Amino acid sequence: IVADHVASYGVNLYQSYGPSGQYSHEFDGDEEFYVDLERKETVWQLPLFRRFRRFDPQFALTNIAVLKHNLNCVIKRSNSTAATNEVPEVTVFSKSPVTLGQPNTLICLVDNIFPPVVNITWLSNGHSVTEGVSETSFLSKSDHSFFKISYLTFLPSADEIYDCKVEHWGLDEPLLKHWE
Amino acid sequence: GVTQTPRYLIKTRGQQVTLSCSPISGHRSVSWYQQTPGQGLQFLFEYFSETQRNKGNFPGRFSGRQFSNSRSEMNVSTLELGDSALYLCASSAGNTIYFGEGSWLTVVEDLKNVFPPEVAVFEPSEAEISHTQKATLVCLATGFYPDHVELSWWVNGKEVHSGVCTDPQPLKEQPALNDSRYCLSSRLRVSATFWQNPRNHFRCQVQFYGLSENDEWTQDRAKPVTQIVSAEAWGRA
Amino acid sequence: VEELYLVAGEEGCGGGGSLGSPEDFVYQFKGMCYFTNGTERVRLVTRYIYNREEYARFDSDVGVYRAVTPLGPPAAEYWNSQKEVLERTRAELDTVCRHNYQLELRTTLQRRVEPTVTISPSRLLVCSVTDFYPAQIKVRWFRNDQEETTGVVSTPLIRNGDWTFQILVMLEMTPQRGDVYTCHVEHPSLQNPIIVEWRA
Amino acid sequence: QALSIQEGENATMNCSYKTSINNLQWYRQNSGRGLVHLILIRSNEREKHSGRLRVTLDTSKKSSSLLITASRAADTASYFCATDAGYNQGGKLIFGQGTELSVKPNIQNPDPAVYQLRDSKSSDKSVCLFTDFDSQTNVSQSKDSDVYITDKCVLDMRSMDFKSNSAVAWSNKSDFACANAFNNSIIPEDTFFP
Ligand SMILES: *[C@@H]1O[C@H](CO)[C@@H](O[C@@H]2O[C@H](CO)[C@@H](O)[C@H](O)[C@H]2NC(C)=O)[C@H](O)[C@H]1NC(C)=O
Repeated sequence: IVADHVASYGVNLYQSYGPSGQYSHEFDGDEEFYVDLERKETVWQLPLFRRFRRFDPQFALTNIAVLKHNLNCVIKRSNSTAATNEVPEVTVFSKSPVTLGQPNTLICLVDNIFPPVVNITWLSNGHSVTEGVSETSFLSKSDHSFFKISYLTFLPSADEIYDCKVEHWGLDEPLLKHWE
Repeated sequence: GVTQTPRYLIKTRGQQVTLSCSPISGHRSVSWYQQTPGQGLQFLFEYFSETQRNKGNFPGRFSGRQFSNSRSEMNVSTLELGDSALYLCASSAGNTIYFGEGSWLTVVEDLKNVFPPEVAVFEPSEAEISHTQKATLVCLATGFYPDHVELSWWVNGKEVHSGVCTDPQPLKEQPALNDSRYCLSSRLRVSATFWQNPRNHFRCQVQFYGLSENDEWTQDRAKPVTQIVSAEAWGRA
Repeated sequence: VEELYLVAGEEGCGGGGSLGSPEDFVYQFKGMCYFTNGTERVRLVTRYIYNREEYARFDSDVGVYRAVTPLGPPAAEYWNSQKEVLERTRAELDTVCRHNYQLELRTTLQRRVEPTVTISPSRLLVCSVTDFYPAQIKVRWFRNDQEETTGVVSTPLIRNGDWTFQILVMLEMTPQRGDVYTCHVEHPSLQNPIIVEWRA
Repeated sequence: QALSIQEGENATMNCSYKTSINNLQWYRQNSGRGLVHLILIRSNEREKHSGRLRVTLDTSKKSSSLLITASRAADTASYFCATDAGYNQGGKLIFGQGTELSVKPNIQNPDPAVYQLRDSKSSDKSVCLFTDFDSQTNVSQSKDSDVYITDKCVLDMRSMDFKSNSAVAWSNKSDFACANAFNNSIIPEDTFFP
């Protein structure tokens, strides 16, 4: 559809594995907020949104319950087919051109995610690294798969090499994507 | 419409109670509200597909459930005097919500505060009959508690609505008391020539909702069970 | 003013009843608002999805629910027979899409983050244009005053996922002195285009 | 809040609300029963009408009005305005405090009077009946806690097409009598005592 702007008010997801859900609003392909469904709270993705905007997280909980019901109804009238596992596509790049000694952020994009069950972690010289890691929610795509992005804040480098490690059922083994 | 049961309940402090609601068919949201003169309509909780989906601010001794067919029960444990209220069930499919008739719960200090009404009928004034060519009978139901009564008039064995006025709310016999007994008046007005016929029979009748033939009773007076009390008069020349 | 949301329509069954192995049954509901020329043109499309199969949708240009695959007719028929539901959803374009666009107008649509622009040799000149918003950008290379038509390769626009974008634009050149190469960057946040020159 | 009007006049009620909404709906309740919905208006509408009702919605002041045309005794009820508070679904609505509406009869031929009854043998009570007053008369309570007095109430004799207001007072005092019973109330100067 051709438009100046597109918003998803919202992206509602429920799945049987977990089970789990996700509720978020998007505007031109970026995430405004998600609702933490167990803690009952809206988590805005920019300071400016946090300061000036307000979303009732009970809205999300109301909807997600409806998706859970709807999923039962569709399974009831069909042959109940489970999701097909896609092969996810991984890219690692930096937020800005890397100079040794100067703080930066590696970005791991994991695209064509379906179903939306994934693990994304980081390795430094082959060991697990958890300080400075964060990630988006599952971001919607118009083929109804998802993407997700993980970030590692770091101080490059001299002698430090990084991998983004991705686990998904559509892959045979964990996929390690080495950074440039 | 939505249906709720039971309609009338009496309990003492510390007991528990359960209310049931059958929603309109094809309605999957069932919510419960508490109505009280002090606080108005307050939301308890909403059920959808078996599970509680939204909750108000009542403590955990107010609880609920919903069955696969969408029918709901709510439960109040360790009852307090302040729990006395109309409990409303409502069902929804869209935006408009459809309410049941309500369950009236009175939590009493002691079963000894429960009393059935005494019912008396007063015959029309002769001066009214002369002046207007009309006659007003008055019925008084007095001394009842709680306020769980239905008053009706019966003329020659059939219930009448025409010419009848029944007070919308009972009066308290002792406005200070929380436990106060009640009174209620009603009028029936007929033509003077109808009242003057001695073969016309008038009965004021009160249905009272009280204790069960199951409840224990050790006061020195008759057990105040659910019962009808009435009073009657014949016309006269 | 609080933000609002689009309601997922309830399927009509069933009861029914209800739903270890690595398999997953997935359900999606997407409430999508498409705006053009401010709010002179607004369109609402709600999408009901089983796994990846969109089976029913409400499009405000149609004005009724429509089955998109053979899984949909029971749902679309049911939603369209419920007067209050269909009215709710016909009104959502106004009560939600337009409502929430006013809030975007005060925040998101005012967000103007200027690009950082740097030139670095290569591993050939790379003009890195980083951390900007919104997406509209134009990066060109020049040799003295002439726009280079040729020997220029660009990345696509790269979405960082944190409400910024970047783009890298590379130039293959045979330097002779005293040519000056300049990277020119235009973006709606800039008071003037950014011009960075390369040395030697 | 409270509104009193005559059968046949228009009634107008008003509420306000505090949050963003998708819709507003007015409900009515009679004593000891469920609320019954009357009319729904969406936040993209200013006015909506149906039968004898019209609702208006002002989204900037956050208020609504309900107009009832040619009001009848049957419109007597409490009226509540409820909003969705932005939920736009489910069974949770936010209800305001309510306006009590009393629709009073048009008394064609006032013949105001206070009568004493009798029944009599049974009861120690006397009962006085103040009746046939027009709808401008109000009845007040007591003082004397052993005197009981009901509010006014309307009765309809369907098939003489005749309506009358009345109130009842009673006591066992026995120094209580009719004349003196309704002292605490402003009654028509024309009132017939026998
Ligand atoms: C995501 O990682 C979790 C934790 O490693 C995985 O769950 C574990 O899976 C291994 C299978 O080799 C087991 O031996 C452990 O018992 C599991 N722990 C828990 C908490 O589940 C999970 O398989 C990974 N997900 C994917 C999509 O590969």
